[PDB]
Amino acid sequence: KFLPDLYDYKENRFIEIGVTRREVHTYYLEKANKIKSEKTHIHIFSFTGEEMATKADYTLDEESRARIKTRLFTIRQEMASRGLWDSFRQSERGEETIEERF
Amino acid sequence: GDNTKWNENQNPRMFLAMITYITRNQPEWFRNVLSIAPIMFSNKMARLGKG
Repeated sequence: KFLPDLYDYKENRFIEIGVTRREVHTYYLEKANKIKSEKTHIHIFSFTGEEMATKADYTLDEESRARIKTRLFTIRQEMASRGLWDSFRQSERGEETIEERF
Repeated sequence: GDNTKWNENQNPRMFLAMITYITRNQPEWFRNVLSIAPIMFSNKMARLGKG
């Protein structure tokens, strides 16, 4: 009913990607509602270096799990070394809706 | 009845008076977007056809 992000042909499970700067057990139950009775794999990525999958089974291999979480950390550090890092980021991920400044 | 010169004796300035009122306590974007059309009829500029 709600759109996934990618799709694997082998496992035939849909792919939903969650990227966080907040703690991951926020998004494990935030993104899980209104999805179930379906085979959509939940797998949360993070800026920090943590990660959470469905039933603690990682489909992605070790070299690419370590590569993405480093790049998200490189996304995290360059956001932190710029001078604009997390505080303004917290507002829009909950506030996405119809604004229509006309 | 019949109304004589019905089209010349309107004014889109009181059309704007109506659709400012029949959109009472409506959102800001919605009252705005209905309001452009009585504005750009109240500044409209008819061409004069062929000649």
